[PDB]
This record gives sequence, structure tokens and C-alpha cells, in this order.
Amino acid sequence: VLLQRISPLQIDPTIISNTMSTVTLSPASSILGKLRPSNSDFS
Amino acid sequence: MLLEPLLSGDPRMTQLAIQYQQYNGRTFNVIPEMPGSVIADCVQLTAEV
Amino acid sequence: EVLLLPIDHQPANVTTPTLDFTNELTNWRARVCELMKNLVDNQRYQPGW
Repeated sequence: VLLQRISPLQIDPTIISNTMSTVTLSPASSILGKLRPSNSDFS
Repeated sequence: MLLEPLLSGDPRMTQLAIQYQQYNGRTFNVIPEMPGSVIADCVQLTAEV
Repeated sequence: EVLLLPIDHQPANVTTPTLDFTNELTNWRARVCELMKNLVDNQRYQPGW
């Protein structure tokens, strides 16, 4: 938590969705469903 | 969509080109030249003034 | 006086290129993506697709 409250880096997982812009199964959507960028928990 | 497909990565060292490749490694590239601009010309002129 | 790290470190400046391939982490990501392209290039290792 001390390393969180100092660091300039913020972890912002919508960069993945912005590079994808996606929408059977497609491999572009399968990695989104596998990475789950809605989850904000990077402990 | 005015250069929205250019800002998904690094906007510093941008370049535009295309290529395709056959089976045997043979690649055919097309690098179009950048033609002149008048907006950038007038911005650099105003910057000079 | 020293602190062991599992990652090589460099002096801290801000305008590093985003596509720098001299640091071991971005080089690692690039090589893993290249090997998965080689693994997926021909259709073998994935039939039934």
C-alpha cells in the first residue's frame, strides 16, 4: 500500500480495450474475456 | 474519425506505410510520400513571426 | 550497501521511447509475441480450426 500511494504509475486497464475496439468466438474478444479489464484489483 | 486511428499508440515517431508478403518471404512495400501542407506551413510562419 | 534486484536498472529519465527494445521487459514481450506468431503461422499445431 505504501508503494501504491507514492508511485507516478497508475494502472489503467482501458488502454487494452482502446487498442482492441472489438465490439463464434474471435481471438480479439477471447483475450478481453480472459484478461477482464473491468477488474480494478492489482494487489 | 480525424486521425483517431493514429493516437492508439505513440504519437511521437509516427509513420505510414503498408506491405504484403508471399509465401517465400517476398515482401512488397508501399511507402507513400508525405505531400506538402499549408496549415503546417502557416503555423511555422506564424511561429517565425 | 547494495540491494539485489532481479531486473537491470538504468538512470531515470522521462522521455524514453515507448518502443524501446533495449530494456529486457519490452524485449521479452516482443520475443514472446514473435514466437507465438511463429507458432500460429502455418495451420499445423492447430487443426480442427
